[PDB]
Amino acid sequence: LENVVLCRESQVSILQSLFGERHHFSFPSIFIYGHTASGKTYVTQTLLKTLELPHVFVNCVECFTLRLLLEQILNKLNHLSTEITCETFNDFVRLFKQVTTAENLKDQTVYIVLDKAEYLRDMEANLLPGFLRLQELADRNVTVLFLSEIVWEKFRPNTGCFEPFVLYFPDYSIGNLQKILSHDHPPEYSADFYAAYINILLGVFYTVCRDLKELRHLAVLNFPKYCEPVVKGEDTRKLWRNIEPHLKKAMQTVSAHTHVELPYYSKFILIAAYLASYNPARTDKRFFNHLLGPKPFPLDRLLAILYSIVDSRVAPTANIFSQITSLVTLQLLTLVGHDDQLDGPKYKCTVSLDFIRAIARTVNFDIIKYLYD
Amino acid sequence: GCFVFKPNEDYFNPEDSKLRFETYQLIWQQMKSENERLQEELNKNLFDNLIEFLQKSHSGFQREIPTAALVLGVNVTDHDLTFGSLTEALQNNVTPYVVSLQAKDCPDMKHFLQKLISQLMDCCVDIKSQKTDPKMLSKKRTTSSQWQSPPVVVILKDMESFATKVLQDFIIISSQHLHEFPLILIFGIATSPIIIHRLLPHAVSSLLCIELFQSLSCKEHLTTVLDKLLLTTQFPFKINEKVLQVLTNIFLYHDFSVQNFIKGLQLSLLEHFYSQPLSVLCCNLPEAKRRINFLSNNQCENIRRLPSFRRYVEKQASEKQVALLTNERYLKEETQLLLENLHVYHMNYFLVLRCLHKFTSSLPKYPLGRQIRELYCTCLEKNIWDSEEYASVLQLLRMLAKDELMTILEKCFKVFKSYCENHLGSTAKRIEEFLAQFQSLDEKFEVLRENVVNFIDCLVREYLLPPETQPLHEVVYFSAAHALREHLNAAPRIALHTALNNPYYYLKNEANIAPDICIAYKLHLECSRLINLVDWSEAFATVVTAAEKMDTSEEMNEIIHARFIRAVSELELLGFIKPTKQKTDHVARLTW
Amino acid sequence: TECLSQVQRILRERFCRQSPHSNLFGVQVQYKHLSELLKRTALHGESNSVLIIGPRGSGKTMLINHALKELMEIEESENVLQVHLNGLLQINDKIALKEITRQLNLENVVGDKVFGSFAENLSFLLEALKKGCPVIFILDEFDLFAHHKNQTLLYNLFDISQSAQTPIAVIGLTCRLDILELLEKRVKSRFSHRQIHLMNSFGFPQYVKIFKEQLSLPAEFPDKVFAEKWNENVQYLSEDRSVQEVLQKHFNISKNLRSLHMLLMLALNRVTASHPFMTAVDLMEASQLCSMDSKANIVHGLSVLEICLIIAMKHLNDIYEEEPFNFQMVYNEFQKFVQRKAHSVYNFEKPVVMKAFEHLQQLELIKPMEREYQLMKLLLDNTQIMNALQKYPNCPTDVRQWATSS
Amino acid sequence: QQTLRNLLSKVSPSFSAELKQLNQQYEKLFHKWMLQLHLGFNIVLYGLGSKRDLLERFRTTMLQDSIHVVINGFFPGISVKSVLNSITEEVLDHMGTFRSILDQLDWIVNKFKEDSSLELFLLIHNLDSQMLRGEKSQQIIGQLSSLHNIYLIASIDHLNAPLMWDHAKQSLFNWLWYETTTYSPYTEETSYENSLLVSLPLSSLTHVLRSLTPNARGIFRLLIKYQLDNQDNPSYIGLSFQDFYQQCREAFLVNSDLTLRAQLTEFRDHKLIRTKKGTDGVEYLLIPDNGTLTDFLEKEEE
Ligand SMILES: Nc1ncnc2c1ncn2[C@@H]1O[C@H](COP(=O)(O)OP(=O)(O)OP(=O)(O)O)[C@@H](O)[C@H]1O
Ligand SMILES: Nc1ncnc2c1ncn2[C@@H]1O[C@H](COP(=O)(O)OP(=O)(O)OP(=O)(O)O)[C@@H](O)[C@H]1O
Repeated sequence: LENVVLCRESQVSILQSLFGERHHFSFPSIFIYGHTASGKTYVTQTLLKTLELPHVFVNCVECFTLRLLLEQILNKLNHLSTEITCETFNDFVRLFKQVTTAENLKDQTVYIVLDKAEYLRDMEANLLPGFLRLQELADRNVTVLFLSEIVWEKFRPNTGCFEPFVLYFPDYSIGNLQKILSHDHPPEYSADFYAAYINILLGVFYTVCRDLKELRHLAVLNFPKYCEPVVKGEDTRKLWRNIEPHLKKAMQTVSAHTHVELPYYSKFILIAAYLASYNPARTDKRFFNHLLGPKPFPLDRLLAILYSIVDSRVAPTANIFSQITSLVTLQLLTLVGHDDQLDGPKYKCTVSLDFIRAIARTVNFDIIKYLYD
Repeated sequence: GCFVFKPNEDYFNPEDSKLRFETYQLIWQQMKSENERLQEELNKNLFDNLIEFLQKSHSGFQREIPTAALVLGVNVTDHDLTFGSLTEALQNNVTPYVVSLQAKDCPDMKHFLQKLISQLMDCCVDIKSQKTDPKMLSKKRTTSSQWQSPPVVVILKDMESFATKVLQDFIIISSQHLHEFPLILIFGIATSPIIIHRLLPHAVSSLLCIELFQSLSCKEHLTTVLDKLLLTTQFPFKINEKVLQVLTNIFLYHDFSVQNFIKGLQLSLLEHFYSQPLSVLCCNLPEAKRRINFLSNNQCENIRRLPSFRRYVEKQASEKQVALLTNERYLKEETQLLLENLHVYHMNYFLVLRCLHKFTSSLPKYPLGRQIRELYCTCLEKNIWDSEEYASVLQLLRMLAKDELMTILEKCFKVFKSYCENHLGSTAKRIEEFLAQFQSLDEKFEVLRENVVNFIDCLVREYLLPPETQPLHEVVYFSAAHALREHLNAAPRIALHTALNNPYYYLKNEANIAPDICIAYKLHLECSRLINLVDWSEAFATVVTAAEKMDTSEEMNEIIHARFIRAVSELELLGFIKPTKQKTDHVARLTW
Repeated sequence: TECLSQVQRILRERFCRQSPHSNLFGVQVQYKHLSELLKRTALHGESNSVLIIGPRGSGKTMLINHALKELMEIEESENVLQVHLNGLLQINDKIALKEITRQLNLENVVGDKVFGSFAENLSFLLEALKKGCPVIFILDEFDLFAHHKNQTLLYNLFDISQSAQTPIAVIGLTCRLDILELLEKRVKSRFSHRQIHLMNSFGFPQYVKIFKEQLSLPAEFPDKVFAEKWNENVQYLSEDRSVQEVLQKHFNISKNLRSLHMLLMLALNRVTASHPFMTAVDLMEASQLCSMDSKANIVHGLSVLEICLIIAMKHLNDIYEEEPFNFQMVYNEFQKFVQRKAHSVYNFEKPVVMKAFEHLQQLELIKPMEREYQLMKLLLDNTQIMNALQKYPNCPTDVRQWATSS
Repeated sequence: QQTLRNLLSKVSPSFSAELKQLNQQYEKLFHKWMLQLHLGFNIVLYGLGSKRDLLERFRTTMLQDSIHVVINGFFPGISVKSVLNSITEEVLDHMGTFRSILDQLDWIVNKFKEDSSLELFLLIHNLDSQMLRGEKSQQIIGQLSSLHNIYLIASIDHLNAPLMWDHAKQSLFNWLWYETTTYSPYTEETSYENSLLVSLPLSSLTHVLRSLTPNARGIFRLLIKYQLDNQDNPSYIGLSFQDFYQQCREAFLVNSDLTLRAQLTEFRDHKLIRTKKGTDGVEYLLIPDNGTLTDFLEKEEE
């Protein structure tokens, strides 16, 4: 809540100017894209908190149906009663005229802030061009302030709409990522020294993730670990060269063991399903690139290679078929004919080769020259 | 076509049904109750670590959301029982706000939230004494303002069969505002924690706090329930080694579950109580002495005339044969001590079988039996000292004579020192007999000669094959393997192969008489590559032309074609030939 | 002062609310075609149903409300009971009937029986209105209206417009071109044809005049000296050839006359703090804040692991062309590039390389068409990536050598 | 079909005595089914010949007292909606809820836990067929039959018939598997399916039309119009899922991707939409003629 800017001042100021004072009209709709790191709700919430433009805030992650997205907008707006119910959209534009006729916001440009609008994209085809024209659909000094993860070019309805004014909130630059990744609040060191730690950590680490949230998390972990040998041992260079031996392994390490005990015929089932998925260009006849993935194959071929793999005392009982259905619910095999029938469709293999190697080796079987070579 | 008719108990069917059925209901209900307790005791080391972890991750709330991903086994058949026990333990020592989601009652998000708030509403309204999302938060804000604001936890039972869309949206909703409503979800991963990376993309997987728990790997679960349920002296109904071999095979090969095993033992006990008229006296020994003394005389002729007793007749003298043959009043006297000898053989059998289990589990590489299950198997399939496997133990046990063997003689002795007076009367007072051998363990030759007299006395005295050694053993033993196996686990793909290839039921048909349908399939697979229709109609017509002349042609072509089309709709219907669309016609060889 | 807040209040409304400014240019013959038709449908009982088509952002709603205001000014309020509909709100028939009930003041009589035949429904609405009488139907955004389940509030309006002969104009406002070909054949053969408008723009040297007549402070007087000062400044900016340079650049992307409102809207937002009379360079940066490249701002900000991955995907088009790839071929090309390189800074191990993919899927540069090694699709251009890799500020030399190799 | 079936049963099935005897072997095994079914098991019984008349003789000898919902599965009218509807009215003696399948499922579960000894048991002929099965469909039979007060008997005919039972779904109803053979030809299936020697007519489309939502009815209008409007183009190889998703979304008929995919797989059940994989790997959709597609939505709107 504290720092409104942390040097992103020009985008803040053009957005701050664009709102204007209360008694005159503003834009109908503003669309702000950017990366997920870039403060697109930190900047707009600490901008809107200062002037208290009387606003409603929503996430559309929360509202999975259309009725809740209208209900919370109307219910949060009338406080600035009972649940003022809207089943349909024309109910929202009807009840909107009564709600925004109060002295708090009769003249004031009400902002209906919509967050993470890419989840609104697949709500309906109605609601997005129905919300972009709200300044003259209901005519009550509104400005629907969008923000999103996604580019505007995909977001358009392909009929067209009121094209909103589009801002690009910039990504944080390198010296700006030195400054705004916690140059304020270092508790016990000098801010020179915490910036010296993170100025070393960041320049090494500015190639995997420029996300500010996780880098605040990683820095508030590996800074107190860096901190402890200074205040215990005692010179930034020496513990710079101590902190990078720990930083490489903490980079690499941010999945217990792959091996799962299975009943013995299910082991031989998915051994057979692997062996019929990964080299299967009618090479059944021989024994008895790889990179593209698993090729699908029918059930009767799997059953034939099952008979060749196992010792021959198998019978097709109800349990060996019921197990071969029950391997699919645990997502070790997949059906790729989605509805081709109950009769045996193509079942393609979906487990990685190391896991299959371990499953084959825990029952007496070395298979890699047998698998694709 | 589902026409309903409206209408507008002790029936079982000699073995007289009323005390038969109450004997059934007593034995099976007793076994099920002790089954559920010996489930809930083993899991206490697992989930009473869990109460510690959930207590620690709740109490430090003054950016994160805690998940404890259990790794339960591949058996989905008994995953309800561990979650019933875990719901009980978490409900008692932590909050009375515990809900569980099934992953079949919520395909998408509206059902998820509607079923979760209804389960939470009944769960809060009982122990205090709706499609909306933030009203759930208002429920937690109303319902628990106090008592350290207890954390409401959801139990996703299957992590796997959830779609990723609805689960991702719920985790971002719940992690968005857990200021009020602290939520600690515990999804039960069926495979291994690897797949929580697979089903959750990295943003939502970064949102949460993962701490994984093991679960009881399943072979040392069924060693406890096999060991406690049938290996004891206590339960009146034992089981044959072949029927047990059938039951424990379809555990360890196909199913890997324990609820199927207890269904298998349930079916064995039911079929035993149906089968034979001497099954009524499957009881403890005074309850046996209750109505051995009064009973119908034809069932006592059956207690004379079942084959193991007539072996006992074959080994005995004439002067008591002439009275014990027919008369009831002495036949009670000899059969009562025969049932006492049955209980005697069971009681001196199982204790030193457990002794031999400890003394053989101590060994390197363990050649006889891996575990306590299979020792029952090896001492009953072949005769044990006849077989090479106990020959291999006896060949092993000589030069193993060191302080490892003396130390584990001490340790095995200690665990059946607890079973010294838990046996509490042996049937030879074998506890203080073998303990009288086993009391010089504190004070290298003595381990060898003490070993010699101990295994020879033990194994040659009681450890032998139960049918021939003991008459009247039909009463406690139920044995029918391939009568039960087809009831429990059948094969229709082998039945159709047998009754379509060889439909010989009892006049000449084994290698042209009494099908229509086997004529159709057998003639289809006399031309064994693939087929077209008209020539197949002419070929079927040819072989039943042979049938007609081995007892006009145009009428015969009509009736042959009509019965052909009745046959070929079945041969499509039963999962063979699947119709070859848009061509002139053909049938496709779909099963070889 | 009085001037800055008054100019921004009076110019901002006609500027960005698309408020009714009285100057209308390019549309004089279409308007004049509309007025006598509206006067003879409104003044007399007969009902004719004109239809309007044009592009988005030009023409329609301004014309129909301007002609409506001028016709309302004539009396004998004439009792024309206008009923505004929109295509976006009233999606279905049941909402449409109660919406006509709402506009036409019907709930004095209760009418609380859903009737089966909806021609009796519409005839009842017009019937209780008629005994109580002209209506003018402005059916806006007709292209969403042409997706009814049964096309009732298309068709029954046309049948009543020929058959009931209560005074009616079904004035459709559309956006897509084929209003006839999309319309279903019983209605389109029934009564769709009354005389169809077509709407388009005009020439650039008059479009600079519509810039000046748009921007100039109106005949409304905030303070007449400040209007003379500022509209003279508008003309001085207008006669300068750099504003004419940026305005011709704006014509050849946008003939819209809505894009001009936004382009100038950012300019006037900049103006009131200092220099109230502004530069051509201020209109230049006002154009410049309106972006040209929506995807360079997405690709320019990405860290360089996503850069060498995205140019690996571009390289996956330049060998083994046109398949929707999976992860493994991307990993293979990235590894063959890093094994071409000597240094081991950028040989980042496999589980990190998935994190770049599941971040890059959220930008929808890559597309899903089995779970994490399948059939992923690239929707992009080479040349925007080739421009983006030189404008990357901390772009390393090895990914530059990757770009030059390609 | 009919003049082919006049000739059926003219003279001489070539054995009779062992067929009466092989069916007369199984009449001794019925009181076992009654006892085994009272304890909580469920009998599936498979076979090679017709055993549905055996189940009818079974219900005549031992089900004159109890409720039985004989669900045929061989004729194409029955899917599990009709099961739940008929069990709700004609067994519970009052109609139930109407909002969803899961609502009436949970509701029809709910009546049995409170009302002791109501003792209803259905029996199903031909539980595996083209219409009865399905993971939406078979689980409702499962979850319904898991209780103590419902005892289903089935018959599975297929060769791959226990492929639709994973372990969890198998433990809803405790199966034990009888073996039966009768050799009687399955006259009801072969009667009421089809005969090839003579596409789908108007009746089953009327039944699917009258058992579904009006929005699903609005959906197939769009699909049948895009099919009929391009019927004589041999390059039209069907709409994709995304084109159909946007053209169904613009007409407000459905909201999400998953709802349309579920509607597509339940309409892929009735064999009136066929998926085709092109060279993209994207599977386009085309259904099985043109003149029989004009008649419905000619008459569905005047
Ligand atoms: N300039 C800044 N100064 C301080 N903290 C910042 C700044 N920018 C971003 N943050 C961090 O980002 C958080 C706000 O996240 P942000 O505003 O990036 O969400 P968002 O952009 O709406 O997310 P998304 O784009 O994923 O919807 C703040 O809690 C803060 O931790
Ligand atoms: N000939 C013109 N005269 C005056 N203003 C015009 C003219 N052409 C376009 N405009 C302006 O362009 C915008 C057109 O808005 P209007 O809603 O009338 O048409 P539209 O936007 O194409 O309609 P829709 O909302 O269906 O797209 C308004 O700002 C209007 O002031």
